[PDB]
Amino acid sequence: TIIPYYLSNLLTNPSNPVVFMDINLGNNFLGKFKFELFQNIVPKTSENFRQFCTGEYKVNNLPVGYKNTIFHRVIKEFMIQGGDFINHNGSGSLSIYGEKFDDENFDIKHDKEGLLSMANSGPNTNGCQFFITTKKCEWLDGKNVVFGRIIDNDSLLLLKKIENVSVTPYIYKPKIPINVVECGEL
Repeated sequence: TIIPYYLSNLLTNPSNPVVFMDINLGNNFLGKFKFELFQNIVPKTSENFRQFCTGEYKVNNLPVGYKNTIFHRVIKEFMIQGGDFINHNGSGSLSIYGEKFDDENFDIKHDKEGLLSMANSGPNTNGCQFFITTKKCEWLDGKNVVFGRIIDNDSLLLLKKIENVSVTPYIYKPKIPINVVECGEL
């Protein structure tokens, strides 16, 4: 059919929210992540993520979000994670429900690549850090909550590019910083 696909035609659930993050390798553009948040099934956490993308929050009545953040952990063949606007090293934690919150559920499976999941430190530790599966990691079904997914093949290529960035041997931190310059909602 000769026709531009609308934002909905790319989602699994047309009524679902869509955000994005602009990625720059060090200082140069790399691509744009287009994530579909699962508000339908995971409305509690789903909102927590969207909130940080657009900048709907305050820390001492100030603006808080995923902007100017980075991906502090890139593990090839496994996943990339970041979104620690608090410390920027993988320590900070916060949410639109305090500084942590319960695991809404584990209905969604880490069956494929490109899934957004909540990086926690034990059960019910969902904070502001998220990770994007780069390969299916079933064994996480029950430990982490899948609350989103990339929607197009361009977000998939960017994910692969990042996954390959050279990192520091044991900590897995990218040598040439991978930062989220801009982000919001589509």
